[PDB]
Amino acid sequence: NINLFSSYQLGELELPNRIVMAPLTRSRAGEGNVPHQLNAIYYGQRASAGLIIAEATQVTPQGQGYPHTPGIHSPEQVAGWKLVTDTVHQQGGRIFLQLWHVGRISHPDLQPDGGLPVAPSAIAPKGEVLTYEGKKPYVTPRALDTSEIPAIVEQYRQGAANALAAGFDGVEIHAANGYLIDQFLRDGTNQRTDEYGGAIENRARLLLEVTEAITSVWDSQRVGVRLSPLTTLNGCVDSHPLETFGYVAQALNRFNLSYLHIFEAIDADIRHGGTVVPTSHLRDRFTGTLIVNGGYTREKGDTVIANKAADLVAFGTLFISNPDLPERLEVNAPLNQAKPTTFYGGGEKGYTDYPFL
Ligand SMILES: Cc1cc2nc3c(=O)[nH]c(=O)nc-3n(C[C@H](O)[C@H](O)[C@H](O)COP(=O)(O)O)c2cc1C
Ligand SMILES: [Cl-]
Repeated sequence: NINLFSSYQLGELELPNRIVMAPLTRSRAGEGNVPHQLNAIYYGQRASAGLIIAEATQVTPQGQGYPHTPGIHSPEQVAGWKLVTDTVHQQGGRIFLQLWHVGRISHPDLQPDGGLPVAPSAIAPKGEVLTYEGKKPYVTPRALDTSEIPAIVEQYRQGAANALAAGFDGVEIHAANGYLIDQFLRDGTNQRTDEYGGAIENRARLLLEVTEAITSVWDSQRVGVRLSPLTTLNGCVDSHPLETFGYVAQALNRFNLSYLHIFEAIDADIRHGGTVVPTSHLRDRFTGTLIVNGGYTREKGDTVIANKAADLVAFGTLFISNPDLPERLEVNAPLNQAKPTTFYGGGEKGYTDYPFL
Protein backbone atom coordinates (compact mmCIF):
# COMPACT_ATOMS: atom_id res chain seq x y z
CA ASN A 1 0.00 0.00 0.00
CA ILE A 2 1.75 3.10 -1.25
CA ASN A 3 0.41 6.66 -1.10
CA LEU A 4 1.52 10.30 -1.06
CA PHE A 5 3.22 9.68 2.34
CA SER A 6 5.26 6.60 1.37
CA SER A 7 9.02 6.99 1.43
CA TYR A 8 10.95 6.72 -1.81
CA GLN A 9 14.51 5.89 -2.92
CA LEU A 10 15.69 8.44 -5.53
CA GLY A 11 19.16 7.16 -6.33
CA GLU A 12 21.15 7.58 -3.08
CA LEU A 13 18.58 10.05 -1.69
CA GLU A 14 15.93 8.87 0.78
CA LEU A 15 12.71 10.87 0.25
CA PRO A 16 10.46 10.89 3.33
CA ASN A 17 7.31 11.27 1.19
CA ARG A 18 6.21 11.43 -2.47
CA ILE A 19 5.42 15.16 -2.34
CA VAL A 20 7.61 17.40 -4.51
CA MET A 21 7.71 21.20 -4.54
CA ALA A 22 7.39 22.14 -8.19
CA PRO A 23 9.80 24.77 -9.60
CA LEU A 24 8.33 28.24 -9.12
CA THR A 25 9.73 31.48 -10.54
CA ARG A 26 9.36 34.15 -7.80
CA SER A 27 11.63 36.88 -9.29
CA ARG A 28 13.18 37.83 -5.91
CA ALA A 29 16.93 37.79 -6.76
CA GLY A 30 19.15 40.71 -5.71
CA GLU A 31 21.84 42.67 -7.60
CA GLY A 32 23.72 40.48 -10.12
CA ASN A 33 20.77 38.06 -10.00
CA VAL A 34 22.20 36.64 -6.77
CA PRO A 35 20.09 34.72 -4.16
CA HIS A 36 20.05 36.13 -0.62
CA GLN A 37 19.00 35.25 2.92
CA LEU A 38 15.27 35.82 2.28
CA ASN A 39 15.36 33.16 -0.47
CA ALA A 40 17.06 30.77 1.94
CA ILE A 41 14.27 31.31 4.50
CA TYR A 42 11.64 30.65 1.82
CA TYR A 43 13.08 27.29 0.76
CA GLY A 44 14.00 26.38 4.37
CA GLN A 45 10.33 26.85 5.38
CA ARG A 46 9.33 24.20 2.77
CA ALA A 47 12.06 21.62 3.59
CA SER A 48 9.43 19.03 4.69
CA ALA A 49 8.91 18.39 0.94
CA GLY A 50 10.06 14.96 -0.19
CA LEU A 51 12.08 16.96 -2.74
CA ILE A 52 12.26 20.67 -3.54
CA ILE A 53 12.82 21.71 -7.13
CA ALA A 54 14.12 25.27 -6.98
CA GLU A 55 12.83 27.97 -9.36
CA ALA A 56 14.06 28.17 -12.96
CA THR A 57 17.58 29.61 -12.85
CA GLN A 58 19.34 30.90 -15.97
CA VAL A 59 22.59 29.04 -16.76
CA THR A 60 24.09 31.98 -18.71
CA PRO A 61 23.30 35.76 -19.06
CA GLN A 62 21.51 35.36 -22.40
CA GLY A 63 19.29 32.69 -20.73
CA GLN A 64 17.46 35.38 -18.66
CA GLY A 65 14.00 36.45 -19.86
CA TYR A 66 12.37 38.14 -16.81
CA PRO A 67 13.67 40.80 -14.37
CA HIS A 68 15.16 39.58 -11.11
CA THR A 69 15.33 35.82 -11.69
CA PRO A 70 18.44 34.21 -10.16
CA GLY A 71 21.28 32.83 -12.22
CA ILE A 72 23.77 30.01 -11.82
CA HIS A 73 26.56 31.34 -14.05
CA SER A 74 28.65 33.50 -11.67
CA PRO A 75 30.66 32.79 -8.46
CA GLU A 76 28.58 35.36 -6.59
CA GLN A 77 25.46 33.42 -7.63
CA VAL A 78 26.98 30.15 -6.43
CA ALA A 79 27.70 31.76 -3.03
CA GLY A 80 24.13 33.06 -2.72
CA TRP A 81 22.68 29.67 -3.68
CA LYS A 82 24.94 28.10 -1.05
CA LEU A 83 23.01 30.09 1.58
CA VAL A 84 19.84 28.41 0.29
CA THR A 85 21.16 24.82 0.09
CA ASP A 86 22.81 25.17 3.50
CA THR A 87 19.49 26.25 5.07
CA VAL A 88 17.52 23.50 3.33
CA HIS A 89 20.08 20.90 4.51
CA GLN A 90 20.04 22.28 8.06
CA GLN A 91 16.26 21.80 8.01
CA GLY A 92 16.67 18.16 6.86
CA GLY A 93 15.47 18.79 3.29
CA ARG A 94 16.64 17.94 -0.22
CA ILE A 95 16.79 20.35 -3.17
CA PHE A 96 17.47 20.23 -6.91
CA LEU A 97 18.14 23.34 -9.03
CA GLN A 98 16.06 23.82 -12.22
CA LEU A 99 18.48 24.83 -15.02
CA TRP A 100 17.03 27.40 -17.43
CA HIS A 101 17.59 29.18 -20.70
CA VAL A 102 14.61 31.21 -21.92
CA GLY A 103 15.69 31.25 -25.59
CA ARG A 104 13.36 33.61 -27.54
CA ILE A 105 11.26 34.55 -24.44
CA SER A 106 13.34 37.59 -23.50
CA HIS A 107 14.04 41.16 -24.57
CA PRO A 108 17.23 43.03 -25.63
CA ASP A 109 16.99 45.06 -22.41
CA LEU A 110 17.72 41.83 -20.46
CA GLN A 111 20.48 40.63 -22.79
CA PRO A 112 24.25 41.33 -22.72
CA ASP A 113 25.08 44.47 -24.72
CA GLY A 114 21.39 44.81 -25.67
CA GLY A 115 21.77 41.92 -28.13
CA LEU A 116 19.03 39.70 -29.51
CA PRO A 117 17.58 36.71 -27.66
CA VAL A 118 18.65 33.44 -29.28
CA ALA A 119 16.43 30.62 -30.49
CA PRO A 120 16.31 27.69 -32.95
CA SER A 121 14.43 29.84 -35.51
CA ALA A 122 13.84 33.57 -36.01
CA ILE A 123 10.17 33.62 -34.81
CA ALA A 124 9.07 36.57 -32.69
CA PRO A 125 6.80 35.71 -29.75
CA LYS A 126 3.48 37.57 -29.93
CA GLY A 127 2.69 40.56 -27.71
CA GLU A 128 4.73 42.25 -24.97
CA VAL A 129 7.45 41.22 -22.52
CA LEU A 130 8.37 42.75 -19.14
CA THR A 131 11.62 44.73 -18.99
CA TYR A 132 13.11 47.06 -16.32
CA GLU A 133 11.06 49.87 -17.93
CA GLY A 134 7.70 48.08 -18.06
CA LYS A 135 6.20 46.05 -20.89
CA LYS A 136 7.66 46.40 -24.39
CA PRO A 137 6.93 44.56 -27.67
CA TYR A 138 8.90 41.40 -28.31
CA VAL A 139 11.51 41.48 -31.05
CA THR A 140 12.50 38.60 -33.35
CA PRO A 141 15.19 36.29 -31.85
CA ARG A 142 18.34 35.36 -33.75
CA ALA A 143 18.42 31.79 -35.01
CA LEU A 144 21.52 30.09 -33.62
CA ASP A 145 24.20 29.03 -36.08
CA THR A 146 24.82 25.28 -36.19
CA SER A 147 28.37 26.04 -35.04
CA GLU A 148 27.01 27.78 -31.88
CA ILE A 149 25.09 24.78 -30.51
CA PRO A 150 28.17 23.40 -28.64
CA ALA A 151 28.42 26.76 -26.79
CA ILE A 152 24.79 26.37 -25.61
CA VAL A 153 25.57 22.85 -24.39
CA GLU A 154 28.67 24.21 -22.63
CA GLN A 155 26.64 26.93 -20.89
CA TYR A 156 24.37 24.19 -19.49
CA ARG A 157 27.41 22.14 -18.41
CA GLN A 158 28.84 25.15 -16.56
CA GLY A 159 25.47 25.94 -15.02
CA ALA A 160 25.27 22.34 -13.76
CA ALA A 161 28.86 22.55 -12.45
CA ASN A 162 28.00 25.78 -10.62
CA ALA A 163 24.93 24.08 -9.11
CA LEU A 164 27.18 21.26 -7.85
CA ALA A 165 29.54 23.81 -6.24
CA ALA A 166 26.50 25.54 -4.68
CA GLY A 167 25.66 22.30 -2.80
CA PHE A 168 22.45 21.17 -4.50
CA ASP A 169 21.44 17.53 -4.29
CA GLY A 170 20.82 17.45 -8.03
CA VAL A 171 19.52 19.41 -11.04
CA GLU A 172 16.43 19.45 -13.24
CA ILE A 173 16.72 20.34 -16.94
CA HIS A 174 13.93 22.76 -17.89
CA ALA A 175 12.74 21.31 -21.21
CA ALA A 176 9.20 22.66 -20.77
CA ASN A 177 6.93 25.72 -21.01
CA GLY A 178 8.27 26.94 -24.36
CA TYR A 179 11.80 27.89 -23.19
CA LEU A 180 14.97 27.23 -25.21
CA ILE A 181 15.10 23.41 -25.17
CA ASP A 182 11.33 23.15 -25.72
CA GLN A 183 11.68 25.62 -28.61
CA PHE A 184 14.00 23.11 -30.31
CA LEU A 185 11.76 20.15 -29.37
CA ARG A 186 8.55 21.42 -30.95
CA ASP A 187 7.96 21.91 -34.65
CA GLY A 188 5.92 25.08 -34.06
CA THR A 189 9.07 26.94 -32.87
CA ASN A 190 11.75 24.90 -34.72
CA GLN A 191 11.95 25.18 -38.50
CA ARG A 192 15.70 24.64 -38.76
CA THR A 193 17.18 22.78 -41.72
CA ASP A 194 20.36 21.46 -40.04
CA GLU A 195 20.76 18.43 -37.78
CA TYR A 196 18.85 20.24 -34.99
CA GLY A 197 15.57 20.57 -36.97
CA GLY A 198 13.11 18.57 -39.09
CA ALA A 199 13.00 14.94 -37.97
CA ILE A 200 12.20 14.12 -34.32
CA GLU A 201 15.73 12.81 -33.61
CA ASN A 202 17.03 16.19 -34.79
CA ARG A 203 14.53 18.23 -32.74
CA ALA A 204 15.40 16.14 -29.65
CA ARG A 205 19.17 16.51 -30.27
CA LEU A 206 19.71 19.65 -28.19
CA LEU A 207 17.96 18.08 -25.17
CA LEU A 208 20.00 14.90 -25.55
CA GLU A 209 23.33 16.73 -25.91
CA VAL A 210 22.55 18.98 -22.90
CA THR A 211 21.64 15.91 -20.85
CA GLU A 212 24.87 14.11 -21.90
CA ALA A 213 26.97 17.12 -20.89
CA ILE A 214 25.24 17.48 -17.52
CA THR A 215 25.69 13.78 -16.70
CA SER A 216 29.48 14.39 -17.12
CA VAL A 217 29.23 16.67 -14.06
CA TRP A 218 26.54 14.93 -11.95
CA ASP A 219 25.81 11.31 -11.33
CA SER A 220 22.90 10.64 -13.66
CA GLN A 221 20.60 9.62 -10.80
CA ARG A 222 20.79 13.28 -9.66
CA VAL A 223 19.69 14.70 -13.04
CA GLY A 224 16.01 15.03 -13.95
CA VAL A 225 14.21 16.44 -17.01
CA ARG A 226 10.92 18.35 -17.15
CA LEU A 227 8.53 18.31 -20.15
CA SER A 228 5.08 19.90 -20.63
CA PRO A 229 3.65 17.96 -23.60
CA LEU A 230 0.37 19.88 -23.97
CA THR A 231 1.18 23.40 -22.77
CA THR A 232 0.57 26.23 -25.26
CA LEU A 233 2.54 28.65 -23.03
CA ASN A 234 4.94 31.06 -24.82
CA GLY A 235 3.56 30.13 -28.25
CA CYS A 236 5.33 26.74 -28.27
CA VAL A 237 3.27 23.84 -29.73
CA ASP A 238 4.08 20.64 -31.60
CA SER A 239 1.88 19.26 -34.35
CA HIS A 240 2.31 15.56 -33.26
CA PRO A 241 2.68 15.70 -29.40
CA LEU A 242 2.00 11.96 -28.92
CA GLU A 243 4.85 10.93 -31.26
CA THR A 244 7.23 13.75 -30.25
CA PHE A 245 6.90 13.27 -26.48
CA GLY A 246 6.61 9.46 -26.71
CA TYR A 247 9.94 9.48 -28.60
CA VAL A 248 11.66 11.73 -26.03
CA ALA A 249 10.41 9.54 -23.16
CA GLN A 250 12.12 6.50 -24.71
CA ALA A 251 15.25 8.37 -25.80
CA LEU A 252 15.94 9.56 -22.27
CA ASN A 253 16.19 6.00 -20.90
CA ARG A 254 19.78 5.77 -22.18
CA PHE A 255 20.94 8.21 -19.51
CA ASN A 256 19.61 6.42 -16.38
CA LEU A 257 18.23 9.76 -15.10
CA SER A 258 16.86 10.58 -11.68
CA TYR A 259 13.35 11.07 -13.05
CA LEU A 260 11.15 12.40 -15.82
CA HIS A 261 8.80 15.22 -14.60
CA ILE A 262 5.58 15.93 -16.56
CA PHE A 263 3.61 19.17 -16.13
CA GLU A 264 0.13 18.18 -17.30
CA ALA A 265 -1.42 21.37 -18.70
CA ILE A 266 -4.65 22.27 -16.89
CA ASP A 267 -6.38 23.61 -20.03
CA ALA A 268 -5.37 20.92 -22.52
CA ASP A 269 -8.58 18.87 -22.49
CA ILE A 270 -10.79 21.98 -22.89
CA ARG A 271 -8.73 23.36 -25.79
CA HIS A 272 -8.09 20.09 -27.60
CA GLY A 273 -11.54 18.51 -27.15
CA GLY A 274 -9.88 15.54 -25.45
CA THR A 275 -6.49 14.20 -24.37
CA VAL A 276 -3.96 14.09 -27.17
CA VAL A 277 -1.13 12.75 -24.95
CA PRO A 278 -2.20 10.68 -21.92
CA THR A 279 0.60 10.61 -19.34
CA SER A 280 0.21 6.79 -19.33
CA HIS A 281 1.78 6.84 -22.83
CA LEU A 282 4.90 8.39 -21.33
CA ARG A 283 4.76 6.31 -18.10
CA ASP A 284 4.93 3.21 -20.27
CA ARG A 285 7.90 4.50 -22.31
CA PHE A 286 10.11 6.11 -19.63
CA THR A 287 11.45 3.24 -17.48
CA GLY A 288 12.45 5.23 -14.40
CA THR A 289 10.88 7.50 -11.77
CA LEU A 290 7.95 9.61 -13.01
CA ILE A 291 6.89 12.91 -11.37
CA VAL A 292 3.47 14.23 -12.39
CA ASN A 293 2.12 17.72 -11.80
CA GLY A 294 -0.85 20.00 -12.47
CA GLY A 295 -3.84 20.61 -10.20
CA TYR A 296 -3.06 17.77 -7.78
CA THR A 297 -4.70 17.33 -4.34
CA ARG A 298 -4.19 14.83 -1.48
CA GLU A 299 -6.83 12.57 -3.02
CA LYS A 300 -5.64 12.95 -6.65
CA GLY A 301 -2.01 12.40 -5.59
CA ASP A 302 -2.85 9.26 -3.54
CA THR A 303 -4.78 7.84 -6.51
CA VAL A 304 -1.96 8.23 -9.07
CA ILE A 305 0.55 6.65 -6.70
CA ALA A 306 -1.75 3.78 -5.75
CA ASN A 307 -2.58 3.12 -9.45
CA LYS A 308 1.17 3.02 -10.30
CA ALA A 309 0.59 5.87 -12.77
CA ALA A 310 3.37 7.95 -11.15
CA ASP A 311 5.96 7.71 -8.37
CA LEU A 312 6.10 11.34 -7.16
CA VAL A 313 3.62 14.18 -7.25
CA ALA A 314 4.71 17.81 -7.57
CA PHE A 315 2.65 20.74 -6.25
CA GLY A 316 3.29 24.34 -7.43
CA THR A 317 0.53 26.74 -6.36
CA LEU A 318 -0.18 25.01 -3.01
CA PHE A 319 3.50 25.20 -2.03
CA ILE A 320 3.45 28.98 -2.60
CA SER A 321 0.78 29.39 0.05
CA ASN A 322 1.44 26.45 2.42
CA PRO A 323 5.06 26.09 3.64
CA ASP A 324 4.10 22.93 5.55
CA LEU A 325 2.02 21.55 2.68
CA PRO A 326 3.00 17.89 3.48
CA GLU A 327 1.71 18.06 7.07
CA ARG A 328 -1.46 19.91 6.03
CA LEU A 329 -2.18 17.31 3.34
CA GLU A 330 -1.41 14.45 5.74
CA VAL A 331 -3.96 15.54 8.38
CA ASN A 332 -6.49 17.06 5.97
CA ALA A 333 -5.93 20.52 7.48
CA PRO A 334 -7.30 23.74 5.93
CA LEU A 335 -5.00 25.12 3.22
CA ASN A 336 -3.97 28.77 2.94
CA GLN A 337 -5.18 30.50 -0.25
CA ALA A 338 -2.50 31.54 -2.80
CA LYS A 339 -2.37 35.28 -3.62
CA PRO A 340 -1.36 35.80 -7.28
CA THR A 341 -0.53 39.51 -6.92
CA THR A 342 2.57 38.51 -4.94
CA PHE A 343 3.70 35.51 -6.99
CA TYR A 344 6.35 37.52 -8.82
CA GLY A 345 8.73 40.22 -7.52
CA GLY A 346 8.83 42.00 -4.17
CA GLY A 347 10.00 40.64 -0.86
CA GLU A 348 8.67 38.91 2.22
CA LYS A 349 4.94 39.61 1.60
CA GLY A 350 3.34 36.63 -0.18
CA TYR A 351 6.67 34.77 0.01
CA THR A 352 7.79 33.96 3.59
CA ASP A 353 4.76 35.21 5.50
CA TYR A 354 2.26 32.46 4.63
CA PRO A 355 1.64 30.86 8.08
CA PHE A 356 2.40 27.41 9.37
CA LEU A 357 -0.32 25.26 10.90
C1 LIG B 1 4.25 31.59 -9.95
C2 LIG B 1 4.59 30.39 -10.82
C3 LIG B 1 5.88 30.24 -11.27
C4 LIG B 1 6.26 29.10 -12.01
N1 LIG B 1 7.58 28.99 -12.36
C5 LIG B 1 7.94 27.85 -12.95
C6 LIG B 1 9.33 27.59 -13.15
O1 LIG B 1 10.22 28.35 -12.74
N2 LIG B 1 9.67 26.44 -13.82
C7 LIG B 1 8.70 25.54 -14.25
O2 LIG B 1 9.06 24.50 -14.87
N3 LIG B 1 7.38 25.76 -14.04
C8 LIG B 1 7.02 26.82 -13.36
N4 LIG B 1 5.68 27.05 -13.13
C9 LIG B 1 4.73 25.95 -13.37
C10 LIG B 1 4.61 25.14 -12.05
O3 LIG B 1 5.85 24.49 -11.68
C11 LIG B 1 3.53 24.06 -12.06
O4 LIG B 1 3.90 23.17 -13.11
C12 LIG B 1 2.14 24.60 -12.38
O5 LIG B 1 1.85 25.72 -11.54
C13 LIG B 1 1.08 23.53 -12.26
O6 LIG B 1 1.09 22.85 -10.97
P1 LIG B 1 0.09 23.33 -9.78
O7 LIG B 1 -1.31 23.14 -10.34
O8 LIG B 1 0.42 22.37 -8.63
O9 LIG B 1 0.39 24.77 -9.47
C14 LIG B 1 5.28 28.16 -12.37
C15 LIG B 1 3.94 28.37 -11.97
C16 LIG B 1 3.60 29.43 -11.15
C17 LIG B 1 2.18 29.60 -10.66
CL1 LIG C 1 8.57 28.09 -16.35
